[PDB]
Amino acid sequence: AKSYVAPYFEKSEDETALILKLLTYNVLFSFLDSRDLMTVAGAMWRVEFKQDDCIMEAGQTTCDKLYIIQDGKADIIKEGQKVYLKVEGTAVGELALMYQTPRAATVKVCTPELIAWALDRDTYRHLVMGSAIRRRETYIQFLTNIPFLSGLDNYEKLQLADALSSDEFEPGDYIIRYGEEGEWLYIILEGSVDVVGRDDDGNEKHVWEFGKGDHVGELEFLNNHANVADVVAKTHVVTAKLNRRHFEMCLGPVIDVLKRTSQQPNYEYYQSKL
Ligand SMILES: Nc1ncnc2c1ncn2[C@@H]1O[C@@H]2COP(=O)(O)O[C@H]2[C@H]1O
Ligand SMILES: O=c1[nH]cnc2c1ncn2[C@@H]1O[C@H](CO)[C@@H](O)[C@H]1O
Repeated sequence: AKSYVAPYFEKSEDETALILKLLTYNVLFSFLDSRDLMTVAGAMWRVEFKQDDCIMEAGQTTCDKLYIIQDGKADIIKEGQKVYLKVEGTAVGELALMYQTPRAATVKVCTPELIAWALDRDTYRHLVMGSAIRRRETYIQFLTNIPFLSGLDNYEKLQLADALSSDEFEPGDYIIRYGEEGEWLYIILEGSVDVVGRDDDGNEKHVWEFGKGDHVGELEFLNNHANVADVVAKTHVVTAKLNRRHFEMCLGPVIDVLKRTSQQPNYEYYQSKL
């Protein structure tokens, strides 16, 4: 991990800046610092495809690159059926580079053009991958039991795991602080928490108690406002958190469920804050 020298491929400073924006939202790069992000972007090169081009084909064994889509879209096709639609900013060909397997599916361009940014297997495995498989596999056992994640398919739960990181809190620790910017959605894996808002007069007000499998922090993501309450650990608590920049990338399919949840009777407090 230390002595690996990535290739550098010629590109303009505009292309590098465009790449960095992509790496910012795609979860494969969630935990890279500035320098490794700069080096990963140096190690990438632009490719182009036409409609119906197969960027890769199920069962192939030369698998020495993944791609990050800048523009256009691609179908993911297993056993002849389209199973998944890959859109701008997402990755294709990452599974074979992570698990050293043949391509799990055909990837076929379904827009007139597709522009994507390619990355070789060695630079990914060495600079990017890190503990992604250990991280995926530690979280997935929990994730399949989180109720609001039921609308994420299996591929999407493992993708969310690429962007999660965990924390331990002690009784009385502030996980979320009232009036500050919401930056993390927390999934509770062990313990209990209190939601503490304020009334009109500004007094502390107990709102709700949440536990294992619950989620907090997403209200400020949905409707772009300051934290409406504290969230305080009642017990020794353990959480996985998702950064705001990965919110839509990872939770797109259950966003409508989070909005439904925010109109339930236990968000009456939050309801009257507008
Ligand atoms: N269920 C799936 N959902 C979304 N994308 C998939 C799925 N299966 C395969 N793919 C994508 O298709 C790619 C085909 O090659 P890879 O297996 O290297 O990496 C794969 C993923 O990028
Ligand atoms: O009325 C509420 N009911 C239930 N949970 C709430 C309510 N208001 C806020 N939170 C929780 O506390 C976080 C900090 O603002 C919110 O993002 C939400 O998860």
